[PDB]
Amino acid sequence: TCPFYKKIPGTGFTVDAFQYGVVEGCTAYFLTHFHSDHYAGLSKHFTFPVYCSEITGNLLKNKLHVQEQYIHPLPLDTECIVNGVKVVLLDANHCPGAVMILFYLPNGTVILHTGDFRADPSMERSLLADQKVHMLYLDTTYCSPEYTFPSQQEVIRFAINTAFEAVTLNPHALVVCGTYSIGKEKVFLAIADVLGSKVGMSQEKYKTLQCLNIPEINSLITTDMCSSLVHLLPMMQINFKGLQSHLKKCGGKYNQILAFRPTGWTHSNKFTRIADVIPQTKGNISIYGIPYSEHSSYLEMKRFVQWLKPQKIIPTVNVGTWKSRSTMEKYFREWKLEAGY
Ligand code: NI
Repeated sequence: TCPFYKKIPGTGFTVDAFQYGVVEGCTAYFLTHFHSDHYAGLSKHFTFPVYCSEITGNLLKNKLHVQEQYIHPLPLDTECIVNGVKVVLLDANHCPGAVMILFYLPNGTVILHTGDFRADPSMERSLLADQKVHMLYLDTTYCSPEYTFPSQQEVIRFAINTAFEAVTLNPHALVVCGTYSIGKEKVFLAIADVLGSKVGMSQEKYKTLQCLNIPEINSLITTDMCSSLVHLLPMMQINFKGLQSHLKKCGGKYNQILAFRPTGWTHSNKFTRIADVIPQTKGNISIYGIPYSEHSSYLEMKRFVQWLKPQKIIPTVNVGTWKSRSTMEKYFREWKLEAGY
């Protein structure tokens, strides 16, 4: 049974609600992004209307085989009428194709559902500038002040400088980057660009990247592993055993691996600055955990909410424990008292 924080009142609509069977009263199912916790339940046998971005619709058709007649892509930043209700899709600054959804209810209420997002001051100059929001359905993944991490730009600067140094010292080093979902593609694209290489990967991952509308992608990636000195591997293989096993397969081309594991937040962010980050090393293998986040930091979240001044907030993450719920409610009241809304 579908929980309340996935239903949009006063509509026939649900958000990221595909794992509950046929939801009573649902005339259109929205999908904010192509991450498995959110699409859980979709397949080629789904027969209700799915509303989403163009890039999410390419993934639904090619990766999950949803039939074309049930896929309804909408452009971004454009007022659209769905089943008699005005909606707008906005870029979420999460993974490729990820959106927030603005719903303009028949009774005059305006609802924003953030999906998963990384808040940014640029969102203060989207179509959000123009009107009031009554209810905010908020991605609260990192809603606590202990959750600090650098800008994506600082993280990428570290990765490129680290990879370029290593390979210039040793032209026989291979660089490996872990992946398990879409998102964070700048990690492996920026490293391959500084090294003058395409990124090599499995047929299954190449297919996924081909659905993402990235400019000049055919110039940036390949399935010919022999031609590339940046390889992608499943995140589960990014360990000393997996990396040893990969280096064996490379036919004596390489004598060293430098690997990256993009994570979200980890508790080493409480102590160590990005610039001071060091790897774990065994022999000719070194692994860097880098804190590349596609969710808001606490401070980014706080800024966005204090600017938007919503009348009510409904969290969509960390909702399963009383302690998490109580913590989040306390921060929402602080933010409201501090800003005066
Ligand atoms: Ni996500």
